[PDB]
Amino acid sequence: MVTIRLARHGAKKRPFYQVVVADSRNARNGRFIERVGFFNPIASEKEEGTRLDLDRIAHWVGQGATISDRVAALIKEVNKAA
Amino acid sequence: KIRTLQGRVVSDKMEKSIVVAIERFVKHPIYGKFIKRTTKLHVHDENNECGIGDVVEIRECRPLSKTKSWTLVRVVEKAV
Amino acid sequence: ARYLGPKLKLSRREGTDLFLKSDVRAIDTKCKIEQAPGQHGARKPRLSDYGVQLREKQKVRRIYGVLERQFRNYYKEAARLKGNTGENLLALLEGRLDNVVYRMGFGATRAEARQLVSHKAIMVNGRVVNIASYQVSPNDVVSIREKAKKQSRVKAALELAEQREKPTWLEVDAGKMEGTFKRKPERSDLSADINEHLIVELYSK
Amino acid sequence: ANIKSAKKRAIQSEKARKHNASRRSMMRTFIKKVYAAIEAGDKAAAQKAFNEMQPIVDRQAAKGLIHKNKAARHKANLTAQINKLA
RNA sequence: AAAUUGAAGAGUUUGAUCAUGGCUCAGAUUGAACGCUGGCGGCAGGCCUAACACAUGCAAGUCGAACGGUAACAGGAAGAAGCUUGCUUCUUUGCUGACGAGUGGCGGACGGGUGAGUAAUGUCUGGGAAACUGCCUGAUGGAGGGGGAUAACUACUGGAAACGGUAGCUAAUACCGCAUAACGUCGCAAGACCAAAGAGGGGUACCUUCGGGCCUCUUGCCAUCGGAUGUGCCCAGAUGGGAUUAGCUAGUAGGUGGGGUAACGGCUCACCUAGGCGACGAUCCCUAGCUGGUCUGAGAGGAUGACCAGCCACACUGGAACUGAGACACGGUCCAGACUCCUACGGGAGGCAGCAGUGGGGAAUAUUGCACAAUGGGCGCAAGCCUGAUGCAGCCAUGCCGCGUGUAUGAAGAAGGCCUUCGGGUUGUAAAGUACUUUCAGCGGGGAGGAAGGGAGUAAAGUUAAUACCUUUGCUCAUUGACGUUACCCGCAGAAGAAGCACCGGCUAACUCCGUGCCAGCAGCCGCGGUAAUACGGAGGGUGCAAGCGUUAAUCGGAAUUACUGGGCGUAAAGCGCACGCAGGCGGUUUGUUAAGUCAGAUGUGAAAUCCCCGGGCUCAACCUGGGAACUGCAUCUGAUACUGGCAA
Ligand SMILES: [Mg+2]
Ligand SMILES: [Mg+2]
Ligand SMILES: [Mg+2]
Ligand SMILES: [Mg+2]
Ligand SMILES: [Mg+2]
Ligand SMILES: [Mg+2]
Ligand SMILES: [Mg+2]
Ligand SMILES: [Mg+2]
Ligand SMILES: [Mg+2]
Ligand SMILES: [Mg+2]
Ligand SMILES: [Mg+2]
Ligand SMILES: [Mg+2]
Ligand SMILES: [Mg+2]
Ligand SMILES: [Mg+2]
Ligand SMILES: [Mg+2]
Ligand SMILES: [Mg+2]
Ligand SMILES: [Mg+2]
Ligand SMILES: [Mg+2]
Ligand SMILES: [Mg+2]
Ligand SMILES: [Mg+2]
Ligand SMILES: [Mg+2]
Ligand SMILES: [Mg+2]
Ligand SMILES: [Mg+2]
Ligand SMILES: [Mg+2]
Ligand SMILES: [Mg+2]
Ligand SMILES: [Mg+2]
Ligand SMILES: [Mg+2]
Ligand SMILES: [Mg+2]
Ligand SMILES: [Mg+2]
Ligand SMILES: [Mg+2]
Ligand SMILES: [Mg+2]
Ligand SMILES: [Mg+2]
Ligand SMILES: [Mg+2]
Ligand SMILES: [Mg+2]
Ligand SMILES: [Mg+2]
Ligand SMILES: [Mg+2]
Ligand SMILES: [Mg+2]
Ligand SMILES: [Mg+2]
Ligand SMILES: [Mg+2]
Ligand SMILES: [Mg+2]
Ligand SMILES: [Mg+2]
Ligand SMILES: [Mg+2]
Ligand SMILES: [Mg+2]
Ligand SMILES: [Mg+2]
Ligand SMILES: [Mg+2]
Repeated sequence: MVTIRLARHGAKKRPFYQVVVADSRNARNGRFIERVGFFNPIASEKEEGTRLDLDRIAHWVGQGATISDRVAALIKEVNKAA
Repeated sequence: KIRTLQGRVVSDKMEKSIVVAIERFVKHPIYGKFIKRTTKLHVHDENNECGIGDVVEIRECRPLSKTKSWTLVRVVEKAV
Repeated sequence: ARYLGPKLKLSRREGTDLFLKSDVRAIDTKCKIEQAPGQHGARKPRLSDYGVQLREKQKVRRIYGVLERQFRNYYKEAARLKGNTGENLLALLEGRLDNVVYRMGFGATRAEARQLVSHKAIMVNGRVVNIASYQVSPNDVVSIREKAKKQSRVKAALELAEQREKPTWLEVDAGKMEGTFKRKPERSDLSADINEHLIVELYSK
Repeated sequence: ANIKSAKKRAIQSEKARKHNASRRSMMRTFIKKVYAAIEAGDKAAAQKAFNEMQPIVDRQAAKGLIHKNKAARHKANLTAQINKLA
């Protein structure tokens, strides 16, 4: 099952999630098919808190990839902000 | 349109098969002098039409025997 | 992590005034400036080229109060940066927050400026900065905080500040105790008896 | 085994093994019968055995005991030999 | 626009010189170890040796919306009673919320560990066809009607236990028929053949055996064709050392045919042919997991493969298959072996190279911790459950980065120490004294952010018979943090709680006195030491680093000292005793043609991280992060034709 999920790299107490499309069986911070944006929970409010290449996301979703709850929340929040 | 190699037949004593040597120039990795290298391939030759020394055109295909994975597309020049 | 010993000893070793004292008094009235420290100071050393290179590096280091590890990192960054390596090394050294505070005159010496910075007495863009090596950038506003602006030492230090030569690249308003770092200082505006190229050689020997 | 699911998996695997063995042996028996008919050279008897064998290999392939490719291969081989027989 | 800017030598052969030449040192780096010392914080890291043996506790479960059921607890219902008249009490009732055990579905093939094996069945790069693919997704249709069992349970019963054994009872989305069938399979066609499973929510009426039937929605099942993902397979190049290893190979090499696999294939057979590999190093031996990368280097290179990531292999040793979409399976099965352990001596159990931890080996590497709050993963409609993955904490100066250990003033140049040619000099503004500040630690008070969601109600839009149910979208409410007494901020006190290590003959920065007398001793090399030793030991002074400093080990450098970039061979080491000559290397000059090499352009690819450039965020930095450059390569296509090659003259 292809899934879109967050690969947390960040640093200790300072997470920086990377939205990646990957086979759900591979480890979290491991093999990924394609990266489609980033999310930084800590935000200076003048930086880009979340960047999403919605087009590629839609491409993979149409192909059949599922979406983690948090990635769906991010997509919905950015489309709502727009 | 089709990937292809060209070589000469060094031995044909096998039934329906031939071994062709593909020679190429490669710059030596360290010293630089362009040195000749040879690759010998067991090739499928229906009708055994290839004589030793002939220059033949070969293409890759599915595994046909334990070693044969190439088929003769055409003969280029024969019986030099 | 900081040199705490006697200061005029270093000036005596280097053979020149290093501004390690406030300046109110002529240094020759406070020490035998022209004689090396120690029992055998009077003898003169016929010093090798490696010796003179080391002495130049030590002179700059002791001027700015920077230890070898930090200075080595500074040299690496200056070499990485584009342009004249020695000149960007001097720019990096002169861009330290404590040095900027001393140039604007809030401290009689760089050590006093460093203590001012450390004790939450200096603001950069209205933000409390407590790290001595904070790099100040062009168009920055460095100000004394209101609570620490009533310290007697800073009002004393401003007189020494007005008595020494005024740097071109800083605009200091002493009344409000605030200043603007207009631009990075060039080589020509700072003292010309620093042979930075000796340091460039020393970190390439 | 130490894990609760491991014990049950072993039991289920033994049960499934016996069922699968029974059905697979049945299919192989029906195939060997047609092979013996071919080796006896009677087109009619081999065709009767083949047309009785055909519905069973397809059902076992559909039920997953063997692959559809295996069932089709068996059908192709037997048809080839029977047609090539006098 | 930027993606670089980049290279140091010295000592030592001699009476002295030049050269050759080895030895040594100055630089970085470490998964480091030891010695002296030691305040704080951020980030990262921590058995390299015995894949040696393992005590103990956790590391894989989940679903009552598949099913028979009720052991337990919570209800209710009946139900009599204590009697307070229903305040309780006993007894049934799976009738309800749920659920131990059991059947069944899915998941234990992922996540995690280690590098023994493997020199190519492996990896990297680039190609290819002869294949499969659970869950996910698009399309198209189906989803009919029966049947026989078996757990659970009960009864009997073997054994010490483990684990069983006989006889009855029940259910399904368990299992098996029969019907149905094409764009599915076989065939040239003709034809032949092939499958399925329900469950849940609500309900206007209507029928009803009162169970439901019936309508509707959601989810689930079967078939085919795709999509994506993953996996199996084939080819070429690349991928250590040894030639004091030169020959190896009979399923070996090829072919026909049969068998087997998801698939091609000596994969396996039967027969026939007698081949295949090798000096461009086959075979044999030794050694070793590979790669992105890391250290070093001006660069080419040399070494290396810890942490992060991709791939492979193994799971006490050897072997084997089964279930399954996927294993020949770390916490599955069977057998053999060595162990360890239980015993009734007949028989059995086990596998920390999972997380902690113990013993052992060693110079040397940590806590039997907290939580599922965040990210993922498994099951589930969901709530939720599980998770030693993960997030955090504990231990260690192991490394990198930051900060403090006070600031200013202060000559009577105090005392004391050391030196003194006895005048003085030096420690030294150093101290004391005199002013000022309170970073960090200490005490007290406030306080982010990591939190998205989920649950309840509402409203609207679907929905359909239905303002039910369910889905979506809002809105309203009370809530969800291991870290954690958090980061950060404010207040109090008082310079108050905080500096060591190596060296001082030259290389190499920094010198005297005393003791010692070729003794004790020092040393990286040269070298010191036999009576004034700047080289041994102590003191004073000084130099270099700094919460570290030194010593040892290992790699690169210096080493142009394996020299391709970049060396030599008359005498310093180095021209075979000489000639012929096969393979190999190179080849006069002109014309044509070829596009192999070569050059240009384009496309694809060169995983992400790392290095570099321009920026962004933690008060700075380390660190994290955005975009780009780069990844010098490989392959394909279209061009150029001078040079090299082929062919022709
Ligand atoms: Mg430091
Ligand atoms: Mg380790
Ligand atoms: Mg249960
Ligand atoms: Mg794994
Ligand atoms: Mg049925
Ligand atoms: Mg029954
Ligand atoms: Mg049928
Ligand atoms: Mg069925
Ligand atoms: Mg290697
Ligand atoms: Mg065959
Ligand atoms: Mg093969
Ligand atoms: Mg090994
Ligand atoms: Mg070099
Ligand atoms: Mg394996
Ligand atoms: Mg073991
Ligand atoms: Mg085994
Ligand atoms: Mg199977
Ligand atoms: Mg196994
Ligand atoms: Mg397993
Ligand atoms: Mg285990
Ligand atoms: Mg362990
Ligand atoms: Mg020991
Ligand atoms: Mg969790
Ligand atoms: Mg558990
Ligand atoms: Mg746990
Ligand atoms: Mg005195
Ligand atoms: Mg504090
Ligand atoms: Mg919060
Ligand atoms: Mg010297
Ligand atoms: Mg004596
Ligand atoms: Mg000594
Ligand atoms: Mg003496
Ligand atoms: Mg000594
Ligand atoms: Mg050493
Ligand atoms: Mg070299
Ligand atoms: Mg030489
Ligand atoms: Mg000689
Ligand atoms: Mg000669
Ligand atoms: Mg030639
Ligand atoms: Mg020519
Ligand atoms: Mg070409
Ligand atoms: Mg990359
Ligand atoms: Mg910044
Ligand atoms: Mg970045
Ligand atoms: Mg030519």
